[PDB]
Amino acid sequence: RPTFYRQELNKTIWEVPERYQNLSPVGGSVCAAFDTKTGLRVAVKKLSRPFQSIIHAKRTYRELRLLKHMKHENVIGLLDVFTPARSLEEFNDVYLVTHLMGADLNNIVKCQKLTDDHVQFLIYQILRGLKYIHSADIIHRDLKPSNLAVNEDCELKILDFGLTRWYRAPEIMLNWMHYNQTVDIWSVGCIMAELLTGRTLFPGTDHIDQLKLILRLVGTPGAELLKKISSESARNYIQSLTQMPKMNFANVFIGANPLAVDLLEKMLVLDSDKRITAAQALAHAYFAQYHDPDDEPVADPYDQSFESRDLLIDEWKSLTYDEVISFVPPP
Ligand SMILES: O=C(NCc1ccccn1)c1ccc(Oc2ccccc2)cc1
Ligand SMILES: CCCCCCCCO[C@H]1O[C@@H](CO)[C@@H](O)[C@H](O)[C@@H]1O
Repeated sequence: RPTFYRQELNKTIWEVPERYQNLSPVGGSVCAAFDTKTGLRVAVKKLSRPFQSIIHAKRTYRELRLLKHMKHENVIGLLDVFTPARSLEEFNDVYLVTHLMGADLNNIVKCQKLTDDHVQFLIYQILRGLKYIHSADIIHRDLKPSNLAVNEDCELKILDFGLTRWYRAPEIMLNWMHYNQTVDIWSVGCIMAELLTGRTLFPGTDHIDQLKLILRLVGTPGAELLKKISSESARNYIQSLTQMPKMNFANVFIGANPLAVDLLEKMLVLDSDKRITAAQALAHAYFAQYHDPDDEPVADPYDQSFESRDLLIDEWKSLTYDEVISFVPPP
């Protein structure tokens, strides 16, 4: 056990090892810090109320398990995980540490008007990280520019997976019974469109508005999609929405690389069964200059059987404690 010093960052008490100096809030709570062990800037996240409820306890365990499993260049991974506690009894706080990239994609789009090459590299990396995430049978579920950290060389890492409404898949704007991994592809589509235009694709004011804007672009469900709607009332709620014809993306994203438009058409399909997968997208001609089938790795099997179980708070906290102790830092 290293030396743990205390500090106060905005009404919040922070107890971390001495290797972590210069804590600075960046906004659980997160603080930027200097790792005197590597000389690099890191992001330290202190979970709020880790074990306040069963749901909170399970979520804490979930996040720790996820982060400990992710080992990919384009996915946030764990540099360290610690707790001031010295035993299971005092165990009450969880701190996670990872690379601090510099900025998020949201900030990059604000100022800089990205070139086609930029959007190729950026989207390529997101898909490369996604292929890895999806290979572990994990769904991000909330991909958006603020969840994408980028460094000075525009290298990217995906944050907060497996845990605005502008990038959410239409099926997840409805409580459609069990969605697949392509909900993440829909999000990538929305992100790509925005990196290309500099404008939000579907900037809905609220829930209803969001769906209306999506339908104006991709049109109302065709016959083939309708045939798969098991719910009768949901089937009418669809047709009750103004009939919208599918827009030709070429006429929407004027001046964009034709291959970019083609890819967007394959990601922004209303029917999730017809959406391009991450692996397929990586082989699309749009990424010819970045694609390397021998350098787009997949993950080791991820045991997530814990998701189906209902345990007591102390049980979830004990399991979380076990994961903290069993942690082996990167090379
Ligand atoms: O680089 C990040 N964002 C880009 C960024 C914003 C401001 C200054 C420097 N870098 C970042 C990394 C980790 C974060 O939270 C954590 C997630 C998992 C584990 C530990 C922290 C939050 C932001
Ligand atoms: C109705 C218009 C807005 C919602 C369109 C959602 C289209 C979803 O598309 C798909 O979703 C998956 C289930 O989640 C598939 O299994 C379904 O069969 C369906 O094809």
